[PDB]
Amino acid sequence: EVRTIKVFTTVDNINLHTQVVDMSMTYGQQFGPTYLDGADVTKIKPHNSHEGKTFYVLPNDDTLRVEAFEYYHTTDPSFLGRYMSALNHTKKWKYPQVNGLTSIKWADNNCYLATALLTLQQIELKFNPPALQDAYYRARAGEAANFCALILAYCNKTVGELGDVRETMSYLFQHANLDSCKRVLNVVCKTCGQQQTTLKGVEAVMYMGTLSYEQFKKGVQIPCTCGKQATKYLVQQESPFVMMSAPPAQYELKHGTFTCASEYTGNYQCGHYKHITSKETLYCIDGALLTKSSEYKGPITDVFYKENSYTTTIK
Ligand SMILES: O=Cc1ccc(O)cc1
Ligand SMILES: [Cl-]
Ligand SMILES: [Cl-]
Ligand SMILES: [Cl-]
Ligand SMILES: [Cl-]
Ligand SMILES: [Cl-]
Ligand SMILES: [Cl-]
Ligand SMILES: [Cl-]
Ligand SMILES: [Cl-]
Ligand SMILES: [K+]
Ligand SMILES: [K+]
Ligand SMILES: [Zn+2]
Repeated sequence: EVRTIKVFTTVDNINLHTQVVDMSMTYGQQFGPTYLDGADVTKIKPHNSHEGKTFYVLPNDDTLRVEAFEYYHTTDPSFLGRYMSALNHTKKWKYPQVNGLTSIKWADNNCYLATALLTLQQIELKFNPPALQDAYYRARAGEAANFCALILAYCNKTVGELGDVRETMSYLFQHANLDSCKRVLNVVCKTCGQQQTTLKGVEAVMYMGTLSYEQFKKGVQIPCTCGKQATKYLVQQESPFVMMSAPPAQYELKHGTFTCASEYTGNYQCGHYKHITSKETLYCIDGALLTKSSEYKGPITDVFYKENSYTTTIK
């Protein structure tokens, strides 16, 4: 007897594709790699309980290729497997509301993700892939498992791998509309003179070398190709926020002078991130953990600042 059930395949979990599957063959024999809300059913034969459910598959016809690219903005053939493999884990994570923000209870070295997710909720940023727009909306309401799985997939990180917040923010910014952001810098060398540079997009909102936005406006010392020390300072800035990053160092965070910041304790390959947010006082969010203080000092590695338009007075 040949038995069949009706199921739906998908790449974006919105547009469904009707399939009648033979229950005597695995999903893999019929669709290739097949996933049920994260679980790999490629080697499973259809159950009766599967009738009417949706399965993710690879984009193995033109319709699915277009649906997949329009939704995810990637054509990495390995994305689906990485996304599903992460989602199996992030579905089991907990997403507490901490001081009104969606956080992540610690698991699987996910501190860098919690700090990034907390940061996102405090800066103005619109994602370009509908997949991130949709999942981020749900993350803000507290159901962040799909968003975290997507971030892991876009960043090419596996669950358990310790990521870097700055790197993660860079990936997130690459998938956001920052076309309006503009930065103008001046570099002054006593030997070589002045050199002005204009940066746009992601490069206009990220800096590596100093944590202080004020010091960046005043001027920072950097090597010149002639061997001497040159001074670089901020000429103009058009963006809704800036990110200042630096190798972890003892740094003093003052209430009201910044938006939020990343603290990193440990060494290059192994450590722990914490998040500091400046509200009515200074709150330190460490996954599900929350403490408060009037002053904060610790190994800070990223600081976020609000911005709209800045123009130097340095002549
Ligand atoms: O390219 C991303 C992608 C995501 C889910 C799929 O089912 C297939 C492709
Ligand atoms: Cl089976
Ligand atoms: Cl709350
Ligand atoms: Cl968005
Ligand atoms: Cl969730
Ligand atoms: Cl990383
Ligand atoms: Cl994008
Ligand atoms: Cl950009
Ligand atoms: Cl600020
Ligand atoms: K962009
Ligand atoms: K662009
Ligand atoms: Zn020089």
